[PDB]
Amino acid sequence: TVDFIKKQIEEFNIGKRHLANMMGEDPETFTQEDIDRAIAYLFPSGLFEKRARPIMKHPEEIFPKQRAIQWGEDGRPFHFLFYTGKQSYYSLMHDTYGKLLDVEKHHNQLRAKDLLAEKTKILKDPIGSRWLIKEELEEMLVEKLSDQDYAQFIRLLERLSALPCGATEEDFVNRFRRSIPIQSKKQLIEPLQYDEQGMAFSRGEGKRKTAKAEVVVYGQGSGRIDVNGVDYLLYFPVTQDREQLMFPLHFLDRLGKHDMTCAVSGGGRSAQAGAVRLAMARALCSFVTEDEVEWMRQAGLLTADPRVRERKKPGQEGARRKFTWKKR
Amino acid sequence: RDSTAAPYVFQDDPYLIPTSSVESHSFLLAKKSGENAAKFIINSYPKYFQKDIAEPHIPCLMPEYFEPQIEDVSEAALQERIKLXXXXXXXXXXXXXXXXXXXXXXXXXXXXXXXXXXTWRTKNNAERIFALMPEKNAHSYCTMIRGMVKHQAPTQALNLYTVLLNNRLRADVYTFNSLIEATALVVNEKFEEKWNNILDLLKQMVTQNVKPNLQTFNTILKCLRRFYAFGKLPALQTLREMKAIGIEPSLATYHYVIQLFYQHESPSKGSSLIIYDIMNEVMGKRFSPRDPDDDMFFQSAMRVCSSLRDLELAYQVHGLLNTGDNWKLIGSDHRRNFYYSKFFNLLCFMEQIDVTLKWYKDLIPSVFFPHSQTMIDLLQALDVANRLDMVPQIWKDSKEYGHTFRNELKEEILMLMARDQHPPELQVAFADCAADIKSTYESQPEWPASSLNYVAVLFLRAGRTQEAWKMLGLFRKHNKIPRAELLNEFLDSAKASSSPAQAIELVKLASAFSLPVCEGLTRRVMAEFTLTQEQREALGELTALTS
Amino acid sequence: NHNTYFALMGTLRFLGLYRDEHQDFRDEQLRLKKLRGKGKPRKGEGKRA
Amino acid sequence: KNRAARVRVSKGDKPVTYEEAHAPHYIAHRKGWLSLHTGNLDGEDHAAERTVEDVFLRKFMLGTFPGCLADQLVLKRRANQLEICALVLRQLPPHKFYFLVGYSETLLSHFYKCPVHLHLQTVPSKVVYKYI
Amino acid sequence: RRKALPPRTEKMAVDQDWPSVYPVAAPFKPSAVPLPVRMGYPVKRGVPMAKEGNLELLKIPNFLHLTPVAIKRHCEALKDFCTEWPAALDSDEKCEKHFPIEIDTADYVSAGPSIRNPKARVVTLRVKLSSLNLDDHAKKKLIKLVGDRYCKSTDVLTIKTDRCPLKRQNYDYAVYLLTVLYHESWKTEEWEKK
Amino acid sequence: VDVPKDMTKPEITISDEPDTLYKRLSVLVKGHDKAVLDSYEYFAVLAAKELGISIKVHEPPRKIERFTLLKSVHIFKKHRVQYEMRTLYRCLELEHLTGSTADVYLEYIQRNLPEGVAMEVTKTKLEQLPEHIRKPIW
Amino acid sequence: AGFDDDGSEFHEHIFLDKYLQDFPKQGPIRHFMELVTCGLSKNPYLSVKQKVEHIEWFRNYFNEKRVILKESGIQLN
Amino acid sequence: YYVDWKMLRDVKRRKMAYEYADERLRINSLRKNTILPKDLQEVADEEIASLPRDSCPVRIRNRCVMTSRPRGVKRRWRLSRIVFRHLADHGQLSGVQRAMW
Amino acid sequence: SFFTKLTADELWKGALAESGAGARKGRGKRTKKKRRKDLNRGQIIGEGRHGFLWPGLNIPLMRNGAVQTIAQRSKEDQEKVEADMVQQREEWDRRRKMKVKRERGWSGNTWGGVSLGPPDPGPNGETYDDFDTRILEVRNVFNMTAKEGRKRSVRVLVAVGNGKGAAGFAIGKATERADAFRKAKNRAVHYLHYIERYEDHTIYHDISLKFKRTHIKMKKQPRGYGLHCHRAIMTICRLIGIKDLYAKVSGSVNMLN
RNA sequence: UAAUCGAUAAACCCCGAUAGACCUUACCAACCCUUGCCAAUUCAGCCUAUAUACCGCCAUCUUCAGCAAACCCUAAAAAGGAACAAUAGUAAGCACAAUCAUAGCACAUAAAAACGUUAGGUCAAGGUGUAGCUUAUGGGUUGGAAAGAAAUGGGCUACA
Ligand SMILES: [Mg+2]
Ligand SMILES: [Mg+2]
Ligand SMILES: [Mg+2]
Ligand SMILES: [Mg+2]
Ligand SMILES: [Mg+2]
Ligand SMILES: [Mg+2]
Ligand SMILES: [Mg+2]
Ligand SMILES: [Mg+2]
Ligand SMILES: [Mg+2]
Ligand SMILES: [Mg+2]
Ligand SMILES: [Mg+2]
Ligand SMILES: [Mg+2]
Ligand SMILES: [Mg+2]
Ligand SMILES: [Mg+2]
Ligand SMILES: [Mg+2]
Ligand SMILES: [Mg+2]
Ligand SMILES: [Mg+2]
Ligand SMILES: [Mg+2]
Ligand SMILES: [Mg+2]
Ligand SMILES: [Mg+2]
Ligand SMILES: [Mg+2]
Ligand SMILES: [Mg+2]
Ligand SMILES: [Mg+2]
Ligand SMILES: [Mg+2]
Repeated sequence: TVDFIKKQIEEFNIGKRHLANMMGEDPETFTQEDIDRAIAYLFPSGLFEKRARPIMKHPEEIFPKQRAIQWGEDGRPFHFLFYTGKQSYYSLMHDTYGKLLDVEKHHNQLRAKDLLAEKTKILKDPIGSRWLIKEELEEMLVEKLSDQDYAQFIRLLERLSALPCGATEEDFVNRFRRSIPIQSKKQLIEPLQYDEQGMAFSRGEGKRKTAKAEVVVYGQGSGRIDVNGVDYLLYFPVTQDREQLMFPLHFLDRLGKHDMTCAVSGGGRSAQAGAVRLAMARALCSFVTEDEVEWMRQAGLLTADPRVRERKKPGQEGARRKFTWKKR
Repeated sequence: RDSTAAPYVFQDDPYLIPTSSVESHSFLLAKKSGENAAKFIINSYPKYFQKDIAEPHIPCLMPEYFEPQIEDVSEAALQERIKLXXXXXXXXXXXXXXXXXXXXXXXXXXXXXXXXXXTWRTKNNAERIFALMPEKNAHSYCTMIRGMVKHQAPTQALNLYTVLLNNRLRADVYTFNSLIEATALVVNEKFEEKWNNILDLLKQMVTQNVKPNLQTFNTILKCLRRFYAFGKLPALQTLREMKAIGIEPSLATYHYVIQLFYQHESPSKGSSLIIYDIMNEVMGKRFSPRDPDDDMFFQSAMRVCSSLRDLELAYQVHGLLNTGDNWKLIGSDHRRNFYYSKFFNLLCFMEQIDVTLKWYKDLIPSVFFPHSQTMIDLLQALDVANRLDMVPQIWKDSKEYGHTFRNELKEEILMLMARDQHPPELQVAFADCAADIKSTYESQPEWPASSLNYVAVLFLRAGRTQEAWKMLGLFRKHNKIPRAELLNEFLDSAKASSSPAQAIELVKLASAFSLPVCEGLTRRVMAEFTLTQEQREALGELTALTS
Repeated sequence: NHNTYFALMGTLRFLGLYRDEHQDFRDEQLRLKKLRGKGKPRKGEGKRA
Repeated sequence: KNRAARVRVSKGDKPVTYEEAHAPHYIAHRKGWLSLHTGNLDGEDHAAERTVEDVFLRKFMLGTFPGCLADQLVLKRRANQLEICALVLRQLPPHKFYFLVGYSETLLSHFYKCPVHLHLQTVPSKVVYKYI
Repeated sequence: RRKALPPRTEKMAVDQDWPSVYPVAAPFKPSAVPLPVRMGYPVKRGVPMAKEGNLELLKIPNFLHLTPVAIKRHCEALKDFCTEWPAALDSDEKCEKHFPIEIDTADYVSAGPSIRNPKARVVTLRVKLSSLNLDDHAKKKLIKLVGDRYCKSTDVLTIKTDRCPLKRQNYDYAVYLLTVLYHESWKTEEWEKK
Repeated sequence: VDVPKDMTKPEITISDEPDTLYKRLSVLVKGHDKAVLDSYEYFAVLAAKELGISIKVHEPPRKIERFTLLKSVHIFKKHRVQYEMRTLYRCLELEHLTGSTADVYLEYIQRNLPEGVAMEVTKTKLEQLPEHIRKPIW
Repeated sequence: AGFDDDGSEFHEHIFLDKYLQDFPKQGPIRHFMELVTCGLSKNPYLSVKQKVEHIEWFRNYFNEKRVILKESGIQLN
Repeated sequence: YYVDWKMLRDVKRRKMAYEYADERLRINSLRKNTILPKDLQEVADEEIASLPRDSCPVRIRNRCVMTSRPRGVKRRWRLSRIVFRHLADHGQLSGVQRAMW
Repeated sequence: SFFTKLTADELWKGALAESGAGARKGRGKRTKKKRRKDLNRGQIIGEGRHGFLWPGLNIPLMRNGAVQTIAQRSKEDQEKVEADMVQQREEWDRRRKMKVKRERGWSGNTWGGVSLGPPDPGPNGETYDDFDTRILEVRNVFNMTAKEGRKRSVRVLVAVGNGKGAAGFAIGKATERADAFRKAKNRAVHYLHYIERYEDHTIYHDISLKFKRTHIKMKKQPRGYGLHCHRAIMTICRLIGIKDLYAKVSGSVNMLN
């Protein structure tokens, strides 16, 4: 299928030129972020699966990596490990073992000469380097891979890295390394806002069990809550609901140092109490140092409550309660 | 209009896209036949479509009824039946069986129905409209004059005109639209009296206080075309008089003048200037097809330019077509095909090859397919300017366009290769085209011998003698032998390739059929034998020739 | 009106425009059953005759 | 076991189309609807009429083009004019194809009191998506 | 005899205008579309099916006749039909004082042979009572005459007429209702003094 | 190169009647899928910006109608099949419109309306005052 | 579009009291017929001519059943 | 023909109800009121009883269009629960899809 | 009534009951006669009962240079056409009802000794045209499965030979009889023996061999004693190229052994 | 009682029915019509039998993972095909998984769950092969289809 992909490349180039001409943009500056945008407009297919939508990419992404020819016209295989089944993986293993042996002999000679110039280049914790996954290795090597052979390759790579690294060995071992994303879970702290000559003004939002609450906090007033135009004592007759309001302020010892006005809609009494508690906790982050906001998030004030009522299932009573199952 | 797009009426699928003009006509005819068949079922079974769902109640899609509503009442049974031939004839008999009195308006429709559709039955109907009831002459002549004209009986129109003028009733403008034709169509050694009768009728037209419309001035020019080719003075005088009253002449009015000018332009070319300077004034305005006889206007106004070999005027006559209505001026496809072919006949050899090719792609595959005549002119356009890169492009389109005419255009399509030089960069174009024409005729179709001489020189400069030699064997076995010029030319290629084994087989078969240049071939082979050191075989073929 | 649809489709099938596979199968099965020997009895003789 | 709109898997040699290879629970996920109209919206009406017209069109076209139809028709309803898109095997000559399309364009129009458009795409054979 | 004709893709020019080949809504014929587009769920070892014979591409509505270039070309010709909005009513504050009457009219479009929609007859009238010549007694009488149709927070009287079959008849009836409500609010009868 | 000449032949007349004035024109297009609505909204805003209408676009909340039917044919009520119908809404707001401008906009809007969507049009007709309320005394 | 309701206006639909002249003004017939006129006025599915048929049918029925209205004890015309 | 003799009877019942709709409405207008004296109400009841049986709109049954199933039908599509599923699973009905939430 | 109809594919699938639940485990085989007839075989799309000749379907579109109008055949022409259509039905039924007799290698109702044709060519392109093969034994083998229970699989012994001294044998087991035949044919050529034939008609010397439990005594014979051996040994020797031989098999008569 | 039917172990028992005063209703008693819905048909029509002939739709194993075309091997082969410091296994495909939906992730739910077992349910959603009705097992009108001696399944109300 070597010629088929080549023909598809020319057809894709011609189609890209035509798409640029019909869309009105410069074909020279036409890129994939414009190709997909124009496709989504010309063929607006509304489907839940993204892969089912129309797509026009370069053939190298659409078609998978096709295996190259292995033997010439005379039938003689090119690579010397063709009859091993996996001529790419086994060649890689052979090269890795040869480099390991070269490193070992060079280190033995250096120790005989009583010289130590190498360093430990295996600790990549600050960089955030990891080993290749099976899919990543199968992307590099066109042939299919297994689990045991992948484990052997990883365990040989770590053996090679555990030895005094050479000059050309480090770059070879680095191409099998992948960077990981930031695992920091620190939330964004809203800056203090000053609106209408008002100092220490902040806003927060919360949601819990179909209840939306928006709370504005002023850091210069006394401690009181105004909910929906009425005081919290009147709006929450139940003491537990008022304890929900007290939970964030008591954790920060800011009972009588902030004035809060809340607007909460939806849900019941407890759902509204939870929503306003979450909104107040998220809004108080601006008035507190970075040390206690983490304490609040560890105490469970800055995290949402995904506990939502499950939909009732057909043939059941309450999405869990089954009907009376008669054995006979 | 798009360039590489088929007309909207045909399906856009390539398997349904027509290839030739006959296929294009046949597909439309088949589709119209299916439409008519469906309408036949709709009319024959009205009850299956009586239910209406569309709120606006569109009447165009409702079935039509062919049955008259009232049958017992003679008066009411004729109006329904006249509007819908043979059955209308029995209506008069059924009404007259009861001796029902017919007014002057009921019989007019019956007479018009017979006049529109339909020799002795006409007289039998004409006696029944006159002897039965004193009908008004206005309802008489409109049927009689218009019916007897198609029956080759114009003598009755003049007799009826005498009664019409005696009855103190003025003749409408439509009466003289046929009286002049009836008077003119009969010619017995005289023309001046026939033309003077038309002049007398025209003079009486104004006295009758009826303004003659454009139809009278259009029909006098219709009559002045068949008889005399020198009668252009009265035609031009009438054309001038048309502008005096204030009504613009129609397209057919100029078409009739152009037809006679085309007739008279063959002996003298001085009349072509009058043809050229009359269309300039009419191209400056936007026209509308208000006359059904305007189809031949462009057919005659562009054939003159095609015959006189004018392109600056062809551009203007095409602009005239494209100005007002690009399609509402040609009725039938035959006229369009005959128009575009000779229109493109002038765009090839006059202007440059670039503009010729530019106009080629927007007219040939888009509008209509050329005939066998345009193919010759397209070939003539290439060899004059030495255009060889576009030869395969024209050839591949010609396979689908002139496949029927291939057997007559193939001897001419390949002759251009013998006049130009073959560059070393043009080997594949000469190879694939020569292979595709040889792969079809030998698999089933006379094969001209001239193409072998062309294919011999196509591979001469390409250095491919292996493929060139094998084709000669296919022709020499077909019981036909070409001239020795090809053999002598290919002997040079064989000498260049150092293949003495080819000429020995060539001559032993060539000299056996008594070729006129066998002496030259036998002299030429001795020249190659000495340089190829084939003196042992030089006398070997001499012995065979002697034996 | 199912009668309109049925009559129109049957008339088109008889005229040669629509091809009804279900009705063709019914006709084939009826032909085979009649050839076997168990057809449609005539009205007025099924019980008495 | 679910059996609605589901073609059972054979030994591994039967040809199936893209629409047939997807179960009905993949509708609006991997494959779309064969017909589009405004009758199945929230505040609209006249849905039963559209459904019965669509099913009559299916049954009529199946007999109109017997043996040459590749897959299910596409019925688009857009502003009082109804478009019918079909995929047909190139078994019949274009002379007969044009006759059939001209017959249908008028018969359906006069039967449903609305303008119709008929579009056919010729295919050499049925397109195979899964194992054949 | 079987014939296979290549599509327009080999003949499409790179700079040829697009709206000429797709002037109106089209069923997306693959032969006239030079863009190679693959639509459909790909196979594990395969690729999404091409445009030829792909029912997925035919199912969806195509916007090839509504490219931005075609939209600009169409609107250039449509600029001649529209009129220029007067600048004297840039802000709604002047619009309220110049045209206090508001007529809400509903229009619906649906695919099908039928056009009648029962919700088309609905015409709503909105009049701000702050822009009328009502006196104190007239306003107090009109408020009670209309009842809940007039709000106090916004002070806008609303008329909801649906009795007439035709939309024009409903509009005329709403105008008549406004006229009589304004006129009868000034008439003081004998039962008002009690 | 074969471009026809004089292809623009419109018939536009200016009647002496005052043109109708519209305050707000709301177009609520309802459909099943979101890609079609997004493409239609892009087309509508691109058409409106050229005419200079200052169109406002916002997405009203969707509505999902679900129902339940028997899974089997004769007798199985414990197992059910649930069907769903989604309806997505797109709202286009036009302000400061005239009678002819609204007509010409709706011409280019409705003629190219997709088959799978419907449209509700609400017009805020502008009037000053009726003749019997200008300055009457009974 | 295509429907004009015979060119009628709102006063041919809302106002139907002009058709109640051939009825007793003070009797229960007026009380009964005012409701049907109010219903017809608010009915948009019927035409002005169609409502004329209903009111004329009521006129005919009441004027045909004469013995019952006299026997009911209330004078009616 | 029709789907079933029951459907053929039901369509006749609907036609008769359409024919007698106005007369039944006019008669019921004389029965559903208290203004009129009770003497004529009994005569109106006798007149409405004298009407043909298949004229009342209470005899109509909303059966399926395709299969004439007396029960398990949806009013919006006028189809039975089984024909509706058969048409929806093939994707022949727009906007209809399996509910997954 | 029109909406109540279905398609011919579903009609035949329901009528034949090919996927019935009673024919799975083995309760069927009582009426083993499955025949599906295509009703669209000889039906012209233009022909009909009323005999209309449409210009686009029945008759050519253009005749004598003009257009043809809607025409209808006469009653006699319609009778002739329907008579030809009926004749086609019985003509096809004649071909359908005719069954060619099967090969009788050893008996009329066995597969032992029947010809199976030359084996399929190899991947590299070698074609075995001179090779002829014969079936020695066909046996229905059953296996007990957890879900289905009995699992019937046909095992076939197939021997190939060219008549020049090269021959072999193989066993092919498959669910279907044709698949087993194909597997055995394609696998027999891989195991080929060469048999030394004295004067290409007999063996060099008498051989008395004792296999697992089968004793074979073969004696050299002159030109006049042609293949007086077991009914399968004769076929094997005919495939090999041996024309004269006497063989006696004692003990077990297992075909494979 | 003159007065339907089917389901009737897990997988039936507020099940067909998201639904019975006439109609629904296929049940019965009294009465009428027999080319009797359709353009026509020595034809229509049958809720007549066969779910042990079916398709269409499902139940159970079943949130179990196996099924399976093409090959190859076994000192024969009914059948089996594995040792990762690897001892004959490659394997397209269907399953599983992933993805999708509950408009952001994760979880959960939903959805999906192959090949087959139960001759499991459904001729009464609809058509149907075979065998049976045609002045009747077909088509219409009216009136009735109770009632509880008793047992039991599932729910609501409570026994505070
Ligand atoms: Mg519960
Ligand atoms: Mg039935
Ligand atoms: Mg035998
Ligand atoms: Mg024995
Ligand atoms: Mg029961
Ligand atoms: Mg039972
Ligand atoms: Mg059970
Ligand atoms: Mg009854
Ligand atoms: Mg009952
Ligand atoms: Mg019965
Ligand atoms: Mg069963
Ligand atoms: Mg597994
Ligand atoms: Mg095995
Ligand atoms: Mg596998
Ligand atoms: Mg998600
Ligand atoms: Mg998960
Ligand atoms: Mg589930
Ligand atoms: Mg899964
Ligand atoms: Mg059973
Ligand atoms: Mg049962
Ligand atoms: Mg049945
Ligand atoms: Mg039964
Ligand atoms: Mg109980
Ligand atoms: Mg239950």
